[PDB]
Amino acid sequence: HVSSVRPNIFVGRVEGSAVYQKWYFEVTMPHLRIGWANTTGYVPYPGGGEKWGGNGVGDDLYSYGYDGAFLWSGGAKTGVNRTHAEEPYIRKGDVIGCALDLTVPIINFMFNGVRVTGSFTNFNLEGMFFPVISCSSKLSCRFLLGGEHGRLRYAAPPGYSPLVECLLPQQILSLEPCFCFGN
Ligand code: NA
Repeated sequence: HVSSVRPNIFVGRVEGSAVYQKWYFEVTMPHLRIGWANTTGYVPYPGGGEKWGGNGVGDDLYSYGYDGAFLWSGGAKTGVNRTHAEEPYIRKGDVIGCALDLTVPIINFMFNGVRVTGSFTNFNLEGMFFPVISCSSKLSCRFLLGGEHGRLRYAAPPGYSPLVECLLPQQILSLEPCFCFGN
């Protein structure tokens, strides 16, 4: 009953770049986790090609999730302060903010425009990061990427870009050296 979705959006670290290294998106509306997954979590598949090594965001070593009450990575959960005392920790109308600063690196979360006290730091930067929701049946959640792809309810943090700006052109020489493809 638990599925994961991502848009076809991948961001990655450019050594020493001061532009488009910080990304923000929101999610709005049983299991529900939101965050970022890194493509290092993909593993070889017998026939050939690769499959995702985990079930949902936060269950493998290379994804980083938040369910309203806990931070998740590598299948471990870390309690944070919460807006609802009991499950469901994320309710209809609530809006989850999710932020990735590749220069630190650090991943932060927000609940209804309030910063979550808890973050992911010092994580692997090889490969690329994509936004992800892991949801059970009977839940319908939407990525808010900015622009006409889902209006953000909150201002992106200072220095951060909505993911819809992945559609803007950048010069190739300014996008290297990068770590998106595995050293
Ligand atoms: Na890249």
